[PDB]
Amino acid sequence: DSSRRQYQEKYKQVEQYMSFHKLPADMRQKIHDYYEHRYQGKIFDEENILSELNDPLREEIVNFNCRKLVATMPLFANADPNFVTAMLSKLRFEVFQPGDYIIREGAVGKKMYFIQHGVAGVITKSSKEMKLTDGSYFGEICLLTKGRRTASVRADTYCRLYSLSVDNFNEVLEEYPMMRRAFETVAIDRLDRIGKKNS
Amino acid sequence: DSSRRQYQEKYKQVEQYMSFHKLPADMRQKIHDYYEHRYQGKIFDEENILSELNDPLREEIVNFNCRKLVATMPLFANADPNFVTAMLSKLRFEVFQPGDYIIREGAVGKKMYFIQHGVAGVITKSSKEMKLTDGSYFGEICLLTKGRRTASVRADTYCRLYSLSVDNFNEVLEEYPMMRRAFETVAIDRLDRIGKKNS
Amino acid sequence: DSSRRQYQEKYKQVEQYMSFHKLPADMRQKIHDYYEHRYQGKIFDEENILSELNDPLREEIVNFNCRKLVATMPLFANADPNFVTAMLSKLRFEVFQPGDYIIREGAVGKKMYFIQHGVAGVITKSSKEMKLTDGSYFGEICLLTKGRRTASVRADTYCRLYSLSVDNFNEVLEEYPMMRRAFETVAIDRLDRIGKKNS
Amino acid sequence: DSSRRQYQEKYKQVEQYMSFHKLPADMRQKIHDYYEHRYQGKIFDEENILSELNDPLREEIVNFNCRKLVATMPLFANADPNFVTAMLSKLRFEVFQPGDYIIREGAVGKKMYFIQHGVAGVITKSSKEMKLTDGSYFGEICLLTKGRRTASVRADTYCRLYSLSVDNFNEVLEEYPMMRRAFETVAIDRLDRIGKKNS
Ligand SMILES: Nc1ncnc2c1ncn2[C@@H]1O[C@@H]2COP(=O)(O)O[C@H]2[C@H]1O
Ligand SMILES: Nc1ncnc2c1ncn2[C@@H]1O[C@@H]2COP(=O)(O)O[C@H]2[C@H]1O
Ligand SMILES: Nc1ncnc2c1ncn2[C@@H]1O[C@@H]2COP(=O)(O)O[C@H]2[C@H]1O
Ligand SMILES: Nc1ncnc2c1ncn2[C@@H]1O[C@@H]2COP(=O)(O)O[C@H]2[C@H]1O
Repeated sequence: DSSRRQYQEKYKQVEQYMSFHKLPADMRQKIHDYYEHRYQGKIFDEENILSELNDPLREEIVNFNCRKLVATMPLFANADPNFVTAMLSKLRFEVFQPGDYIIREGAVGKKMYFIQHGVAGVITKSSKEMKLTDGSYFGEICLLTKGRRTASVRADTYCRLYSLSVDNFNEVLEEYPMMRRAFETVAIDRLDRIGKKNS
Repeated sequence: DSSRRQYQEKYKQVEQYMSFHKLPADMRQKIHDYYEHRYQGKIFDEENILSELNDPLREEIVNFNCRKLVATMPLFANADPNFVTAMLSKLRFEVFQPGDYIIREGAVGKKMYFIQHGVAGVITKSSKEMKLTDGSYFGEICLLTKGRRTASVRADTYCRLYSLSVDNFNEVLEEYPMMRRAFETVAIDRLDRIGKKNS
Repeated sequence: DSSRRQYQEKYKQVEQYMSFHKLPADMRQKIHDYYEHRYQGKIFDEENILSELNDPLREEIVNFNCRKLVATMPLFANADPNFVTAMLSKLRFEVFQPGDYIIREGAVGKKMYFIQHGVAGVITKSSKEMKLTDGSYFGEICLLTKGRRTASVRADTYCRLYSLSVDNFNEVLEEYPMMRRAFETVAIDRLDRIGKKNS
Repeated sequence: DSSRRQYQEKYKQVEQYMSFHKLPADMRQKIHDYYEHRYQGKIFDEENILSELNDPLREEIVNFNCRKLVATMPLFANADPNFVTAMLSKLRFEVFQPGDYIIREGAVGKKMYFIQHGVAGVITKSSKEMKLTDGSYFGEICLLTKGRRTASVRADTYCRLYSLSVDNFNEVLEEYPMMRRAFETVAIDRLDRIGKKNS
């Protein structure tokens, strides 16, 4: 409950910033919405608290909390639990609101994403609507190829996501090369399903 | 209003430091002036507050706040909004007082500047007074050439500025090479207007 | 005694996190146990406090506190006190609970360990039980060879340990090459005692 | 005066640490002495406070505070004021007590020192007593040659010092190569005065 306190003072700081910068009504709305969904009335130093513990405990926990994510994700579900653990360790949580552009075709990409809860759409130059849902991932292709985002990804609903930064994606994939081919294979299918080809 | 509180305690800390170091009257004046102009009676953790939000929101906002800057700047105004966004993300705000030397001819340079509000003068070995004003930029040439500051830049008024550090200038220019030629071209004109030439 | 205060509020933060994440009874138990053993009712900013001091003092102290460790460790005990000092400077303290897997055969390794108090067991594919105790070290082999953990290490009791990260192991071993051969030699004996061979 | 408060609570934290670690009487004495001399009853966040200001102001100030240091130091006194400014920017303050070993012959070196107030002695294998005093510097030779400390430096009195870390020494010397030869020359004389020779 110290945290249901922090929450309301932080959102008081937020409101101030908005005032000083004179942001428009529907933009203050947008930001207020996101806050509720992002923090849901509570704020605490997740990271700090895990830092006080050792690895074994840190790994039991992350494994427990991400239990449904691992289980509904063919790639994780069917993998070396240790790879899973490595991966889960480096995920950072994120929230997107409906109509947000998580990824823009063209852009340079430094992150990939795991869908916890939500629906998201894959768009190219008239590739129709391709939907990804819980236990799906996107944003891998860019990272592998070191070239540019091969399509745009828009949030169709509120999207609860876990993201993995490029350095982290590569550190882990250094340790588990077998798991690179796993990514690569689904990526060639994805590029094959839309009609693209890459070096 | 928590921030109109912080302000006055921070400037109380400042006054103490000055006392312990026995700084002269007109130097304490100079520092007091700058404080008022730099913070204008208020202090808050801009960065912190943007960190709690996601990218879409962070980008809407920075775009809104820098609206006049983008619009009065041929280079930004006539560019890929995404390049603009990339750029705006990495700008840090700065204040200079009249007669300050923002850049010294000769020096190694690690920053460039965008004039928000103010007037500034370009000086070389008898190149007269060349003035840059709102929606102008300077300090690019050094960064491009990786050699030394090609002229001095003095603040003729109070100058409100946004600066961009070298690593950031290059990260963005990696992503938008077309925009490098834009810089390069105005730079050759600038060196041509004063009579200099560089590898 | 400010620290016997901090302790109880921090463990209050811990309890909250557990609640919000709905961790199971024996896992909250496990975490509560570790806390007592790890901090033993008290928390203070060891690092912070050493940072205020200079090197000479920082070195006297670390030498004093690690007095029994150095003295019961053939490798340290019989070495250049300065090497010892360098080493001791970079050790970070850690606690493991009985049945924890400190190191997993196969894994990539970024740390090595010094046993202060406790017993630990070395396991391979039917290599029986090999026990290491106070003033022993393990996890060196991986670091030297830059290849993978050559066996698993499990905590048989509560284990009080000091660990040394790879960068630190190498920085020091750059300065004291003679001391590399010391490590290398015991490592070849260790690999010889279990029947393994490495490039 | 907020700072004459902080001081006494910090030294209360220090006392606690000592108790928990059961340090000997003359070692608690040694640490208490140093505290008085190092902070002299007051503590404040020098760095923090300079961070709020811009460069021009930051440079005026550091120049003012180090006025006697620059003026009694042939190397600084007779140099490009800008080089001086660059240098002064990166100095960190340090205190040593009588009989401390600031530098040990043999060791790898990552710092050099400027004597503000104090006396210090240069020792080799029977090179007698060579004393350096206010406006002198030492620890340069190592940094230049990238090899090892060429002699030991002991504090003969309480020594008030400013130190410059290797990266910083090189960054500045990149910008002012002329000033490298200045260092190099005095270094060859120093090695010539004791009878040593180096690649
Ligand atoms: N056929 C597909 N089905 C689902 N998702 C896709 C498909 N093709 C591309 N994507 C995703 O859209 C992402 C756009 O960014 P990336 O190129 O980094 O990675 C791309 C894929 O992860
Ligand atoms: N002809 C010009 N008109 C306006 N500004 C200039 C001109 N020439 C040089 N400058 C600016 O002065 C700056 C001095 O530092 P730089 O060499 O980094 O970059 C230089 C330019 O940005
Ligand atoms: N014969 C042995 N006796 C004791 N410890 C060992 C022996 N062989 C290996 N180990 C330790 O087990 C560790 C497993 O990880 P490393 O390969 O990094 O380093 C290994 C050694 O430090
Ligand atoms: N002849 C000398 N007179 C004064 N100081 C010296 C002399 N020779 C060496 N020193 C200092 O002692 C220092 C020992 O460490 P360094 O080799 O890094 O740098 C050395 C010099 O800065």
